[PDB]
Order: sequence, then structure tokens, then C-alpha cells
Amino acid sequence: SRKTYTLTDYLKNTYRLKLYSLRWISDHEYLYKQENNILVFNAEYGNSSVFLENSTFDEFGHSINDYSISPDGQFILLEYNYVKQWRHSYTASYDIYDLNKRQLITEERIPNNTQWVTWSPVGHKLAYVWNNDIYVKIEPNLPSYRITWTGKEDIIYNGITDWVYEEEVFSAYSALWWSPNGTFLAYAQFNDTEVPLIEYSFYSDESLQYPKTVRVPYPKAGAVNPTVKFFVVNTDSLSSVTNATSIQITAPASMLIGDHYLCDVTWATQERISLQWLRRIQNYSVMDICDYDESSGRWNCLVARQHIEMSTTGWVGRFRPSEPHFTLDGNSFYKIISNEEGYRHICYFQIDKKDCTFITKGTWEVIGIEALTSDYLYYISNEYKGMPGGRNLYKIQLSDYTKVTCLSCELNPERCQYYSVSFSKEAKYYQLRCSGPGLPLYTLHSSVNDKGLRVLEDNSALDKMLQNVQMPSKKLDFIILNETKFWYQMILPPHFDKSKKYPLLLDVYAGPCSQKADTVFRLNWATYLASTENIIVASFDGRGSGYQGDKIMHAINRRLGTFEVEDQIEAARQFSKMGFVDNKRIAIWGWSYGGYVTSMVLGSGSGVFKCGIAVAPVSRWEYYDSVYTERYMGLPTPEDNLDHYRNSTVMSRAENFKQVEYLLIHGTADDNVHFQQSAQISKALVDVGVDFQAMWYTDEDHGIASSTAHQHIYTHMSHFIKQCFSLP
Amino acid sequence: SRKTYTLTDYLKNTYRLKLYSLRWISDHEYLYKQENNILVFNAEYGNSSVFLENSTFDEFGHSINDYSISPDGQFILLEYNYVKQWRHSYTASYDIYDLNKRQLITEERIPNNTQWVTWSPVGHKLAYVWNNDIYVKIEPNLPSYRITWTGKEDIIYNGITDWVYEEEVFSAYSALWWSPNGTFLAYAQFNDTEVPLIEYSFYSDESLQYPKTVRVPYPKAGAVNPTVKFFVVNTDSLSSVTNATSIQITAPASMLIGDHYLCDVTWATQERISLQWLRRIQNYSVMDICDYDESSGRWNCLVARQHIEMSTTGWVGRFRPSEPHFTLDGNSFYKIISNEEGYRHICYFQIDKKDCTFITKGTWEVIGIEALTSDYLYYISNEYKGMPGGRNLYKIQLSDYTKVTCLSCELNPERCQYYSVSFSKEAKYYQLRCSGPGLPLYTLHSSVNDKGLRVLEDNSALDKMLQNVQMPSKKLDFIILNETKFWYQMILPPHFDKSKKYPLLLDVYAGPCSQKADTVFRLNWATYLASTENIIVASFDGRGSGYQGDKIMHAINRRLGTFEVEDQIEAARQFSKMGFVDNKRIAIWGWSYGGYVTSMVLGSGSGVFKCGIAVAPVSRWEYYDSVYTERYMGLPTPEDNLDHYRNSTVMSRAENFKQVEYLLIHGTADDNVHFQQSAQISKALVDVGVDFQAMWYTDEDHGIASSTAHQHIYTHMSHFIKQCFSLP
Ligand SMILES: *[C@@H]1O[C@H](CO[C@H]2O[C@@H](C)[C@@H](O)[C@@H](O)[C@@H]2O)[C@@H](O[C@@H]2O[C@H](CO)[C@@H](O)[C@H](O)[C@H]2NC(C)=O)[C@H](O)[C@H]1NC(C)=O
Ligand SMILES: *[C@@H]1O[C@H](CO)[C@@H](O[C@@H]2O[C@H](CO)[C@@H](O)[C@H](O)[C@H]2NC(C)=O)[C@H](O)[C@H]1NC(C)=O
Ligand SMILES: *[C@@H]1O[C@H](CO)[C@@H](O[C@@H]2O[C@H](CO)[C@@H](O)[C@H](O)[C@H]2NC(C)=O)[C@H](O)[C@H]1NC(C)=O
Ligand SMILES: *[C@@H]1O[C@H](CO)[C@@H](O[C@@H]2O[C@H](CO)[C@@H](O)[C@H](O)[C@H]2NC(C)=O)[C@H](O)[C@H]1NC(C)=O
Ligand SMILES: *[C@@H]1O[C@H](CO)[C@@H](O[C@@H]2O[C@H](CO)[C@@H](O)[C@H](O)[C@H]2NC(C)=O)[C@H](O)[C@H]1NC(C)=O
Ligand SMILES: *[C@@H]1O[C@H](CO[C@H]2O[C@@H](C)[C@@H](O)[C@@H](O)[C@@H]2O)[C@@H](O)[C@H](O)[C@H]1NC(C)=O
Ligand SMILES: *[C@@H]1O[C@H](CO)[C@@H](O)[C@H](O)[C@H]1NC(C)=O
Ligand SMILES: *[C@@H]1O[C@H](CO)[C@@H](O)[C@H](O)[C@H]1NC(C)=O
Ligand SMILES: *[C@@H]1O[C@H](CO)[C@@H](O)[C@H](O)[C@H]1NC(C)=O
Ligand SMILES: *[C@@H]1O[C@H](CO)[C@@H](O)[C@H](O)[C@H]1NC(C)=O
Ligand SMILES: *[C@@H]1O[C@H](CO)[C@@H](O)[C@H](O)[C@H]1NC(C)=O
Ligand SMILES: *[C@H]1O[C@H](CO)[C@@H](O)[C@H](O)[C@H]1NC(C)=O
Ligand SMILES: *[C@H]1O[C@H](CO)[C@@H](O)[C@H](O)[C@H]1NC(C)=O
Ligand SMILES: *[C@H]1O[C@H](CO)[C@@H](O)[C@H](O)[C@H]1NC(C)=O
Repeated sequence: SRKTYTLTDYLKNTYRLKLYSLRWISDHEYLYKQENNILVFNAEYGNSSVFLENSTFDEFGHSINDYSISPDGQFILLEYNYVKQWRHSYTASYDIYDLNKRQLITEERIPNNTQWVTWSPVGHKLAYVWNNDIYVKIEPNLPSYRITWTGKEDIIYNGITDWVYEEEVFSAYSALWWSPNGTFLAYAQFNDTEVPLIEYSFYSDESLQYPKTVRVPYPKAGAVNPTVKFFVVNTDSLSSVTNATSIQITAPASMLIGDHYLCDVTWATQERISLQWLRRIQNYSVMDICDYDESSGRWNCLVARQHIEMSTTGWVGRFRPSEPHFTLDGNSFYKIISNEEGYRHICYFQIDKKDCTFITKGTWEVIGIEALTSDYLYYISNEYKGMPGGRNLYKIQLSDYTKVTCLSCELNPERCQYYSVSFSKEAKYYQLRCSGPGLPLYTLHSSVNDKGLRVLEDNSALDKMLQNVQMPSKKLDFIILNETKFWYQMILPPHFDKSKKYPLLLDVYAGPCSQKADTVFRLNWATYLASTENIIVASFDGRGSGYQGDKIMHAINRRLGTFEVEDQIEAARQFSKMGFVDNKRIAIWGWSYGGYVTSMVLGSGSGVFKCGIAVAPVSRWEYYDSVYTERYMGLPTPEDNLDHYRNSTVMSRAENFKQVEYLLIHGTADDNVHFQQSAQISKALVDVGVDFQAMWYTDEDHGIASSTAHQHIYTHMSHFIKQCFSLP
Repeated sequence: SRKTYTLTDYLKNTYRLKLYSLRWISDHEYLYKQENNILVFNAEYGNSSVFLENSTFDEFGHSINDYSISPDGQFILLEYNYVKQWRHSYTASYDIYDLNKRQLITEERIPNNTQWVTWSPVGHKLAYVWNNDIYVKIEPNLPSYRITWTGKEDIIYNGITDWVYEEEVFSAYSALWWSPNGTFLAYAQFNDTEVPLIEYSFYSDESLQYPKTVRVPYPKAGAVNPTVKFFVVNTDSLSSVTNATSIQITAPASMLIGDHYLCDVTWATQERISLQWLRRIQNYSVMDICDYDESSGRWNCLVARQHIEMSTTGWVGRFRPSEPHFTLDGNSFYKIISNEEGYRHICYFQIDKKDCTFITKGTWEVIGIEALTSDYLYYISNEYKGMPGGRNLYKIQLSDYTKVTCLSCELNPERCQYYSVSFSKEAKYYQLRCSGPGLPLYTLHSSVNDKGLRVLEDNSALDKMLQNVQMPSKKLDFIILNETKFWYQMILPPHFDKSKKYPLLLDVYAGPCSQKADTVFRLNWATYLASTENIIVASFDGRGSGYQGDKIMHAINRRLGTFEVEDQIEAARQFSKMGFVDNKRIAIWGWSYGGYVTSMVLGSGSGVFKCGIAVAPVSRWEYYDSVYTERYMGLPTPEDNLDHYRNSTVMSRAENFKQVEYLLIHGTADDNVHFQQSAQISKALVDVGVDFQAMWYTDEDHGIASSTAHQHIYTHMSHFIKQCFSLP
């Protein structure tokens, strides 16, 4: 009976989680920002010298957005004038500071408006992208060599991804890859010549008299995609009297007979590079393994060494083919592939032998491979307790596959069931991040004996303040439909009394391979809704969700907008059954795919929901980008899946919105889910004569993430939900 | 105590006003459509033959949008495939039907996509515009002659106006003018080369995968305007072996020294044409009077016959310089100009004498000159009863200026105080349209003796149905501020009991020279609000309004967004004083300028209003079009009026919205008041953390006038108002 977690608490960020972001630099040391002084810590003993002080750049003259230290400690890269583009891309200006000579490098600098910069993985070589071309600097103070000359704004991209490659395939702006010791620089080249443009108004400061039209090469579903090429250049034989020789590695022939994507590049040795390609119909992929050829000076990709990967029940990978991890000599590698029972497990490959050996099996999936030593492989899985929403670090003995030790399950089972890990340069040490269900807990460990060295952060600061407030609780459980379990989670109000009728808000994402029912600790809008408004905020992972094998995941293949929406409605019904839910007060809300599902649900006239909110929803699949959409729906042609594209829009369900209160919200400068989508919904609802609520956000994009917009939307949503539930 | 006027009554249009739209064809006959048979009526005796039957075109094969009969009765022009553009512009396809030969003209037809068509004023010559060029047809079946070759989409306009000329100067798409007997075709040419474009998304049917970007030459305030040229061509000497000759008529030299507009063209004789020009700073204008010069084949405007008109207190004209009406010999003309007491009266000019003589004076304005015979001039004025919102037909004896007869005041003073008139080809007859405060009443009259011939329509059909419903009443009165009267109107609920506290909705337009307090009979949203919801819907004409002379009209010169908004707030206060108003329930709403004022008012934090709705508001003047904006504000430069442009935005008042409930509504395809404006408001409110309501209308323009959008918005607004007033 103290204060509750209020809307303002969330919005103003009064209760803050501490983190412990460290960047390893050797096998023995790491860096950490402390009161703006980057410090170097000794993994073993824990002592720390100051590496650089908040002082050093008092009079830089510019506000410093980020730093990045050369792998050999000698120089430090300074990032300023940060201007965001899409989710990962941005441009900045850069300056290099010599640490020996305590000075800034004044001549032959990095241009203003640089799109990407990266060090070589050892030493202090530099590669950067400027007006879509790649440049290399051997020494920070020396003149840079030009690698490509073809770069052209919104047409040719060298070393950086276009829109759809950034967002849907690499999850990165960067499209260049150094070889381990820095000899080679590989890069992708993207030709967007015939990719159609999305165009939308941007309004800017009210001083701007005419609105700007932003235009972006963006392939909607079934439209014309970019084409890609791959090159490797030798930075050691750069001339300054000759243009650099870039060596192309063509796609596999099987890929060349139609549209495809380059979807993974991973160096294997100093002279071996592995590449993964994927057909536009994303159920067939091929891996190439290429060796440097001394006498030719090109890259030989032995077809004997190819490895085909495909799926009959859906698409390849969770979102794309998994990345390989090679052994030091690079003759074999481990990779997560789905077994024949449909479960994602670690497989073991020989460069030239065509099959592989699973080194794990079970009714659970490997989340990712984390580290590879000479006789141990470390990975994260959801095996422990057989709960998919959990997350734990395991290690397996390379010389004996039965010897599997769980490195985190036992460490604190009550507080910690969701871990991630960050290893040191050779895995002498590792840092565990526990993120639920208790308050996050960062610790350090040495791999040699798996000894827990010390506690890095434990959020006891926050723990104090939090017993001062009536927090909500989280139940993670499952229900059974057709004797398979489907997990749900519920944020329950403080003093939850199971005999009363609570109003319930269904929190939905439901996208392919999504997981909204997990054991993470979160301070968010739902916390406020439970704590202050006594609303149960529930999420449910139905068909289509991940981490439970392909029978659940691929269940929506080619059939988006069906099973995942019906299972959501079902879950609602089940919650009524549970008894502590007010029947006549169930709501639903979600963002992106979440908004689509919300809308599809509200549109189905199942009468289960009183109302919902869709934020930046997809409304019909022909509008979303090709790489994502087609991965699940294939092509919107009559020979393929046009029928289901058309059978699955929100607008056809417009009529049924007559039975629900609806809130449509969408940022006008949304480059991802275009405003178009919401605009099509409103139109549909107007036409069939349905009242609803609406909200645009001028110049906000898909994040609606700008400070004041963020507060404004949640505020507007809160009022909506309260009035919908008749709370005061 | 029967049924009331409901929201559905308004939206579904259950109670319909009958009209009597007649198109005169001679001095003795007129046409009238009647369950789809155009009939010719005999003005004198009232009998009627059928002129053409709904039958004639049963199997035309196309749906017929409109007709237009050649002045000489021989042919009939048929308009189909109507596709709307802006307020007046559209394109259509056309067919000419021979009435003698009872046939359609099959060869040498009018192209699909014709932008404007018009007959010569006598005979059956044709002029049309296609891809921005002018063509003339001497006979309907003959090949057309090409007049201009320079026409170019969105750049060069021959014979039609660009955006801003259509909307703000000619109130017409058409920019060509026949001489009285059809000898000459005058036309304007518009060069939009450097006029910047407004661009906005259009979404179309949901089948359209990528949104279309509409782009339109549109000069915002202070931006680069179009330039204009004026030509006359002789249609009688057209060749078919020679490109046809267009004599240009340059603007006044005094105009060529800076930006200007052509703002009126009016033929005076068979060989005399009058032109009015206006400087971009719209307080100085010049009239040219041009004669055909047989000897040069050219047009001569003696500088000695020019007539300079200007204003020191504001701009010239109500919205532009008034049109001249010439005597038959074309040596003198009448024109409405403002006198030195500031009142708009009819002035009498001699082509070459530099002064003019007022033929009316008084504390009232002439609304317009209607007809001119050899010894009588007919006009509409707001003189009767000294009420500006009234409207009556007067006639003045040309031979004696003291002999002024009021032709309509007395006809039915109780039912009729707002008249318009339509004269026959020589003013032998005239049709009065009474439009308030009673139900509209159309009658016919002969001018010879001013005898009322018969009643054409009296809406008794509607009168019947209307006593079956509890209608509201309208009070028209004034209040006094600084011993001048300012008029208000109130739509009062049925059984209005002056001792109760009613909730009040302030209906605002407030634009320069506007009039929202008049005696017209209207069936609209306000009727519903009064009748069914017992809300007083009030309007108030404050400073800036028209028809009361320049001291009231010009009061907001260079100072938009001040006096007109403060007077609106004042009026609200006055209504509280009246005693029958609920203090804590005053609302305000308006559209366009009306939305601007509403917003400015809500933003002033006068605490008088609980809430308001802005539909397609102007938010800052730099966004609206040049011709309108500058007419009142001048140029947004530091040497001129930049300061007041900046001191008068809605967004700077954002903070004060914290004290009111707000609804922002705007059509996304608004080519007039661009969506941009509302987008800037929302952004401002978000940034300062103010909650509000919003609604966009996908693909609707400034009218929000499409059938389903129209119903949807008024519905959405109604809920808003009801909840704001706590009404069931
Ligand atoms: C952190 O301190 C260590 C030294 O402190 C530890 O030495 C161990 C041998 C052990 O006995 C332990 O109890 C003790 O606390 C620093 O190691 C140093 O490294 C460099 C040589 O490269 C030198 O500066 C020191 O001479 C050397 N110490 C020893 C005794 O070997 C280490 O530098 C420091 N780390 C930082 C950056 O804070
Ligand atoms: C990047 O842009 C900046 C800012 O526009 C440039 O800054 C100017 O640099 C020169 C130094 O000789 C001076 O003329 C000015 O004093 C600078 N302006 C400021 C505010 O510092 C800069 O030159 C550009 N840098 C690079 C790497 O080209
Ligand atoms: C980094 O790896 C590269 C690639 O193997 C090494 O470069 C080779 O060096 C040896 C000489 O010791 C030669 O056999 C090859 O000709 C080199 N490859 C070429 C042509 O690039 C290099 O030794 C490694 N280390 C460095 C130089 O940092
Ligand atoms: C319309 O008026 C025009 C001129 O106002 C008349 O034609 C001109 O005037 C006289 C009379 O025919 C001639 O001397 C000229 O040759 C004519 N000008 C030209 C070349 O067009 C014409 O008579 C009138 N037509 C009608 C319908 O009455
Ligand atoms: C049109 O209006 C302008 C602006 O109101 C008038 O010019 C102002 O008046 C006097 C005399 O020119 C000056 O002291 C001001 O500096 C003027 N202001 C500006 C910005 O022009 C002008 O008199 C009017 N008539 C015209 C076009 O001659
Ligand atoms: C209408 O009638 C005209 C006939 O003239 C006589 O009409 C009688 C009704 C009567 O009033 C007499 O005074 C008139 O002299 C005829 O000539 C017109 O052409 C007719 N018009 C039409 C369109 O039918
Ligand atoms: C390198 O390539 C560019 C473009 O092809 C060319 O203009 C430039 O001259 C070349 N430089 C040398 C050294 O040949
Ligand atoms: C990929 O999936 C599509 C759609 O079901 C189908 O046409 C094809 O058989 C699949 N191809 C392969 C190689 O699995
Ligand atoms: C054609 O007009 C006459 C009016 O007298 C009417 O009787 C007939 O039914 C009409 N048809 C239409 C379409 O109104
Ligand atoms: C105009 O359009 C229709 C449809 O394309 C065509 O059949 C017709 O003949 C066209 N001709 C004209 C009127 O120029
Ligand atoms: C008339 O004008 C146009 C454009 O200047 C020219 O191309 C055409 O050849 C001319 N022809 C005639 C018919 O005189
Ligand atoms: C950053 O500067 C100093 C340098 O050592 C650091 O100790 C301190 O905590 C920070 N300075 C302050 C007091 O803000
Ligand atoms: C069993 O599967 C789902 C849940 O997985 C269930 O709701 C459905 O009714 C059954 N089968 C189907 C989808 O035909
Ligand atoms: C009279 O005009 C307005 C009308 O309310 C008022 O604001 C003003 O104070 C009065 N007088 C003067 C001197 O402006």
C-alpha cells in the first residue's frame, strides 16, 4: 500500500535498469564506460586503470556521439554529427585520435557524411564508405585508396546495403567484411536500378514552406528486387598509381537462373571465405566455400565443397540461413540446422563431405552458437525445464558429444532463467547477462574451470526503490490445444485476487518465429497498466511462433493472417475460462505485424473483444517489403499465391468493425510499414460506414520513438484503454 | 412534440429543397429540366413545349453528365466521362447532336480528355482546350483549327487557368472569352515554369500497390508566381493552310515593372475589349480599354483611356477588382467601387474622362450589378431595413438617380429578405430567387411594368413534411462594440425557453469579407444540433467581415489572425451575458479559414471554450496560396510583413491547448489547404505534450465531400460534440 508504477514513471523513466556493457579487447582485458571515463579492466583480478578520461575531449568543440578503438589500442575513432537514416544506417563525421602522440590526426581525414566506417580486426587499417564507394586507409594519417568508382546515390551501393538488405537480410548497414588478419576486404555491391521507389511527404520544421518528398528504392512484395555482386580486394597490394583490382566471386549457377540474395558472409581462414546464397523463393539455399588461388589471384569456389540446404515445410532458417562457425584450421564448421523431427540443432560439417552430423537432439531448439574452442563448443538453448521462453548457456565436449554441461541453469534458478553471453577474445572468460525473471544480473566467469569470478552488476540500487512501489507480477504458463502446449504470459496487478473479474488487454505480435511469452524482466507500458489500472496484460505464442520446432513455426507457411490470428482469439477465450477475467472487457493491441493481427482479430467479428489499438499495422501483404513478405507468402502471382494475398487483407474485414471500438495510429514518415497501409484501412472503414479513432504522427517513422512522440502516443493509448474499460 | 430533425435526416437527405434552375435562351423563352425532359417555357403565357426527351438518348451507350445547347438552338453539346480536377476544373468527352437532322456528328469529333468547351455566344462556333492548347470549330462537323502550339502539361496553359488562377482569381477553369457576336476569341496564357510544386501522396483503390505522388504547380505565399499573357484571335479569318494569328495585348507598362495578375476581362462592344490588371501587392490596379484597329489588324489600348484604381486602407475590391458593365455603345460603363466613406457603391464612368460619378450612396453596400437597359440599371443591395445580411433587387432610373425602386423588398417581407435574380436576354423578364428566411420561393416577373407573372416554385411539398418535425428557429440580431453594430445569428432549438442554460456551439468562418450572419434558410448540421441535441449554433460577423464597408472589412489588413479572432472570443462572452447559455459548455468549430480561427481561438487560453473542431485549417500563412494570402498579408519578407507572418501561426499557441479538448480533421489529398498545415499543428501539439483528437481522410480533398466521407466526418464530429457537452 505505497505508490504504484504510474504512466509518468514509465514515460519519464524514473525507475532505471543498470547495464554492464563491456567491449572485450584481448583474452584478458575489456573496456567499460564509467562516469564517462573509459576504463580497462583486468578480467582475472578485477583491478582497473583509467584508459581515457571525460577530460581528454573537453575542448573537442563537437558533441561526441560514439567512440571506437583500433584493435591494436594505438588509435581511437570519434563519431560525431550523427544523423540517423533507417533502423541501422546513419551518417556521421569522424576524427582519429593518436593515443601514443596524444593528438588528433589533422590531414587526410575522413570525409563529412561518411556512411560506414570500420577498423580491420587487427592493427589499425581503416575502411569507410562515402557517396556509395569504398575507401581504405592503411595508416590513419595517410591518403586513402579508392576501391569502387561506380557508387551512385539510390542506384549503386558499394560496401553498404540498400533499404531491404539493411532491414531484412543483414540487419546492418555495413556490407563489407575484413579477413581475420586484415589482408582482404570483401564487400557486396547492390544494383537498385529498377527497384521502384516508395514516396511520401516529410514536413520538417514549420519554417519549411513546401513539404519534402522522400523517395526510397523499396521493393514491395513481388516487385523488382535489387541484384547483388560480391568482391574481394587485397589491401596489401594497393597502389596509389593504379585503381584497385577488385575480384568478383559470382553466385552459384543454381542461384543465377532467377532472382536470389546473398544472405551470409563469414570468413573461415586467412585465405578461405564462406558465402550463403538464397533463392527469391526462400526455401532453397546454397553455401559456397572459396579459397584464395596463389597462381591466379582470384577465388576458387570448389563446387565439391558446396552444401545445399532446403525445406519442404517452409522457408530456410528462422529468418535466414544460420551462420557457420569454423574450426581454427577451417576444414570443418558447426551450424544450426533444423533436424527431421523439425527441431533446430547444431550440425557438424566437413568442408567436402556432403552430409553432416547432429551433435545435439531433443524437444527443444538451440538459440545460437556462442563460442568455439579446440575442444569445447558453447551455445544458448531453451532446453532447461523444457520451457521455450527460457534461455541458458550450455557447453559441449567436442571429443565427446554426451558430455553436455549447463553453465547457467543452476547459478540462481529463482531469479535467472534468461541468459545471454559475451566471451573474451579466446574464450578464457565470459560475461553472463541474466535478464529475467528477476532484476538483471551481470557476472564474470573464467572458462578454464567455469569458476564464477565476481558480480559485475546486480541492480540492488533499483531493487531498493522498487519495494517502495506496488509492482505487478508475471505468470508464465501454457495451455493445451490438440495435445501440444502453447505458452502465455500475464502481467498481473499487485495483490492479484484470483476471485475477481479483471479487465484484460491482449498484447500481440504473433509474427513468424516470434515469442511474446518469455521470462524477461520488463519495465514498460504493461507494467503501468497492471500496476496502476489493474489490467491483466497477457500475451500468447500461438501457431507460427518460434523456438518450438517447425511443426509450430511453419504452420502458417504461405498462409499468413490465418492460424496465428485464430489462435490469438482462441487464447482470449481460454482466458475467460480461467474465471478471473471480465468477459465484457477484453481488449487487444499490437504494433507492426502485431497491428495487423490486432486488426485481423477485430475484423473477424468473433465478438470476444470490446476494442483494440493498431500501431503501424500491415494491412495487406502486397504493401510490405518483398524479402519478409515472400519468405512466408511466396509471390503474389496467379501461378503462385495471389489468391491468399487477396484473401488476407484487413480491408475486406471492414464491415465487422461495426462491433468494436478501434484506434488506428501510424507515423507519416514510416519508411518500413508505409503510412499507405493505415491509409487503406481508414478508407475501407469510411466506405462501409464504421466509426473509429485515429492518430497520425507527423514525421515519425516506424519507431514512433522520438521523445515527445513516444510520450504522446502511450498517453493517447492509455486514455483510449481506460475509457474502453470504464476505468476513471 | 413529433419527431426531430435527426443526424440521419441531414446525412441521408430526407428533407429536400426544390429549386427552379432555368437557363434563358431568348428574351421570351427559357429552358427547364423536368423528370429529365428539357422543356422550353414561354415567359409571357407560361405554356411549354417539350424541347427534348429523356428518351432521345436512351441508347446513347454512355451515362450523360451534362448538356449545353448552341445559342442558335440548332445543336446540343453532350458531356460525359466527367472526371473532376480542382474546384471548377475537370475533363470530359463530348458529342454534338444535330437537332435539325436528329443525329450525332460522327466525324471530326471533340477529343477525349477535353479540358474546356464553350459555344460562341451566338450561332454555333465552338472553342475547346485539349492538352493545354486552344482549338476552334466553325461548324460542328468540320475540322477544327489549332490556335496555340505551346501548351505543355503543368507548364504552359493556353485557354485554361493554372491552379491559383482557377481558385483565387477567375473562380473558373475557363480562360477564354468570345466577343459578343463571336468574331473574336480572346484568351489568357499562363507560364508556370518556375512555380514550385506541392507534392502529396494519393492512395487510390487498394489494388494500387505503390502510392501515387500528385504534384501540382502551386505558389505558396511569397513564392514564385505564374506569369500571364493575353491574346485575341479572329475566328473569321482562319486558314487551314496557315497557323492562325493571335494578336497579343501587353499589360500596362505600370504593371510590367514587377509581378502582376490579369484579373478581369470583359467585352464592351464587337470591337472593344476591357482588361483589368492587378499588381502582386494587390492595392493598385489598372483598367485598359482596347479597340480593334482595322488598319493594323491589332488592338489599341490608348493610355488615355486607362483607369487606375487603388486603396490606402487595404486591397482593391472585395476579393478582386469589380467587373464593369458597359452601355450598348460601349462609351461608358458602371462599376462597383468603394466610396470615400468606405462603402461599396455603383460608379459611372466615361471611357476617356478620368473621374466617375457615384449613382448611389448610403450606409450600405451594393452587392452586384445585375442588368443594364437603355434607361434602367438593376442591382442587388443590402440597403433594405439596414441589415447587411439581407439582400434585395433594386432598379435605378438612368435619366434620374433619385428614382430608385425596390423591386423585391415588399413582395413578402415576412418570408423573403434574401434575393438573387436571373434576367432574360434583354431584361424583358426576370426570375427572383428568395432563399430566406422562409422556404425558398421562385417567381417570374416582366420588367416593362414590374408585374409579378406567376409563382414558379414555393416548396409547399416540403412545407407539409416540415410541420411534422420540431424544427429550430433562427434569430438574426446584433450587438454593439465601440458604437458600431456587429451581427450574430443563432439556430435555436424548438420550444426555445429563454430561462434555461443551453450549451452553445460557435460556428465560425471569419475570413476577410465573409458573412456568416445572414437571412438564408439552411438545412444543415446545425439544424440537427439545434433540433435533436438542443445546442444553440451561433455565428458572429466581426471585424474583417464584408458588406458593412471598409472600416469593418479592412480592419484586419496586414494583420490576419488578430481582430477577427479576438472579436470571435468577445462574441462568445456576450452570449454568456445573454443568460440562456451554459457557461461551462461553449464550443467552437469551423472549416478552412474557419478552422484557422477556431484553432487560434482555442490556442489563446481565454478559457471561454471547453472544446473545438478544426476541419482543414490553415495553420500558418506561409503555407496557403499567394494570391489569397498576400492580398491580406503582403509578402513574407523582412522589408514587408514577415514579422506578422511569424507572429500569427497556430503552432506557437500550442501550449495553451492544454486547457481544451481539440479535434483536428484533414483530407490527405487536399490540394487547397495542404495536409501539411494540420501535420504541422499535430507535431506542435505532440512536442509540447498536449493530448487531442485527430482524423485524416484518405484521398479526400478540401471538400471532404465524397458521399461516404461526408457522412463519416459529420458523424465523428457529432460524437465529439455530444461527449464534450455530456449529451446522450
Ligand atoms: C591489475 O593488476 C595487475 C597486478 O596485480 C596482481 O598481480 C598478480 C600476479 C596477482 O599476484 C594478484 O594478486 C595481483 O593483485 C597488473 O598486472 C601487471 O601487468 C603489467 C605487466 O604487463 C605491470 O603493470 C605489472 O607489473 C603487472 N603485475 C604483476 C605482479 O605481474 C595489471 O596491469 C593491472 N591491470 C589494470 C590495467 O588495471
Ligand atoms: C566538415 O564540415 C565542417 C563544418 O561545415 C567543415 O568545417 C570548417 O573547416 C574549416 C577548417 O579549415 C574552416 O573553414 C571552418 O572554420 C570550419 N567550420 C567549423 C564550424 O568548424 C570541415 O572542414 C569539414 N571537414 C572535413 C573533414 O572536410
Ligand atoms: C595475414 O594473412 C595473409 C593471407 O594469408 C598473409 O599473406 C600471405 O603472406 C605469405 C608470406 O608469409 C605469402 O605466402 C602470401 O603470398 C601472402 N598472401 C598474399 C599475397 O596476400 C599474411 O602473412 C598474414 N599476416 C600479415 C601480413 O599481417
Ligand atoms: C460581328 O461584328 C463584326 C465587327 O464588329 C462584323 O464584321 C466586321 O465589321 C464590318 C461589317 O461586316 C466589316 O467592315 C469588317 O470586315 C468585319 N471584320 C472582320 C474581318 O471580321 C460582323 O458583321 C458582325 N457579325 C455579326 C454576327 O453580326
Ligand atoms: C500598397 O500597400 C503598401 C504596403 O502597405 C503601401 O506601401 C507602404 O506605405 C508607405 C508609402 O509607400 C511607406 O512609408 C511604407 O514603407 C510602405 N510599405 C511597403 C512595404 O510598401 C503602398 O502605398 C500601397 N500602394 C502601392 C502599391 O503603391
Ligand atoms: C405558347 O403559346 C403561344 C400562343 O399564344 C397565345 O397563347 C394563349 C395561351 C394566350 O395566352 C394568348 O394570349 C396567346 O396569344 C404560342 O405562340 C407559343 O409559341 C407557345 N410556346 C410554346 C413553347 O409552346
Ligand atoms: C580509375 O577509374 C576511374 C573511373 O573508371 C578513372 O576515371 C580513373 O582515371 C582511373 N584511374 C587510373 C589511375 O587509371
Ligand atoms: C519451395 O516452395 C514452393 C511453394 O510451396 C514450391 O513451389 C517448391 O516446391 C519449393 N521448392 C523446393 C526446392 O523446396
Ligand atoms: C421522362 O419524363 C417524363 C416527364 O413527364 C416522365 O413521365 C417519364 O417517366 C420520365 N423518365 C424519367 C427518367 O424521369
Ligand atoms: C475516345 O475513347 C474511346 C475509348 O477509348 C474510343 O472508343 C473513342 O472512339 C475515342 N474517340 C474520340 C471521341 O476521340
Ligand atoms: C504551325 O505551328 C507549329 C509550331 O510552331 C509548327 O510546327 C507547324 O509546322 C506550323 N504549321 C502550320 C500548319 O503552319
Ligand atoms: C569525469 O571526470 C573525472 C575524471 O577522473 C571523473 O573522476 C568524474 O567522476 C567525472 N567528473 C565529474 C565530477 O563530473
Ligand atoms: C487443432 O489445431 C488447432 C490448434 O493447434 C485447433 O484450434 C484446431 O481447431 C484444430 N485443427 C485445425 C486447425 O483444423
Ligand atoms: C474597441 O474595439 C475593440 C472591440 O472589442 C476593442 O478591443 C478595443 O479596445 C476598443 N477600442 C480601441 C481604442 O481600440
